[PDB]
Amino acid sequence: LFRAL
Amino acid sequence: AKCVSYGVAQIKAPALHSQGYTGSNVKVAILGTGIDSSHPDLNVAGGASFVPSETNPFQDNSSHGTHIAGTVLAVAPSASLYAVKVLGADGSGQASWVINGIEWAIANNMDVINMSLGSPSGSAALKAAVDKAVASGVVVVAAAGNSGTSGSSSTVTYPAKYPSVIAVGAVDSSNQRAPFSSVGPELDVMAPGVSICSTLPGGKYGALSGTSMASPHVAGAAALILSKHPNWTNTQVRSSLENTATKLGDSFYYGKGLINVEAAAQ
Ligand code: NA
Ligand code: NA
Repeated sequence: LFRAL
Repeated sequence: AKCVSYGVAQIKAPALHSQGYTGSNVKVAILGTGIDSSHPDLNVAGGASFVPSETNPFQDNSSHGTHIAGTVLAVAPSASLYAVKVLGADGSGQASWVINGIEWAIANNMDVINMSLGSPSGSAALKAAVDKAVASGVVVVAAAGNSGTSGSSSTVTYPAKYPSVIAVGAVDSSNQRAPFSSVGPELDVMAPGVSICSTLPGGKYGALSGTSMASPHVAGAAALILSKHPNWTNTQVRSSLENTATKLGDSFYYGKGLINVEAAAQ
């Protein structure tokens, strides 16, 4: 998944 | 911006503001959790959601998109914000959603894309999307990652890890690398990313930390640059930012160093 950094 | 943050001054944005440049007529796409368009200090010009469980891009049930949007405006008060929802409230999203948001941004003639998001893996399709955006003239900026260090290994996340994307790491108010900020030869520049005060959903304000916070400083800086030099290509904007950065140390940790928008926009 992509995730907010 | 109604919440005072040191980061705006650290990157030398007030110098552009004093020259009369505030990022007017620059379309910035904020790819993330949405933007709370009801916030009194944020105007959102358009947008789209690609998160099937969260269909409204003009709300933000995470807080991060709203915060990021605010930082872009703190740096470039006249920029036009677009809310492109590719992550849900828990900060997570599917690869394909991100790609959809990038495609949307290209099709809608965005000038700048900000991606405060990352994964340890990307995809050939994601690479193609960002490379297409760059070929189309878009300035493409991403947070470098919050994966700290891993010895000699790069810890830069995708999409920041792709060469066509500007990879932005985080420093604190003293220009020290934040302990969480990802590292590697793919880092390009640094910007403020520790305890940055900005807008939160529901008309609120507060400090957050992350490479997510550093990326919008650079996206906003790109808007300032484009306001002073609307004919510069994305290549020229990127070169301006990297070539005039304030060197901070070893490029594995700091890239070219801290952005200096005053110098970049000369
Ligand atoms: Na508003
Ligand atoms: Na990159």
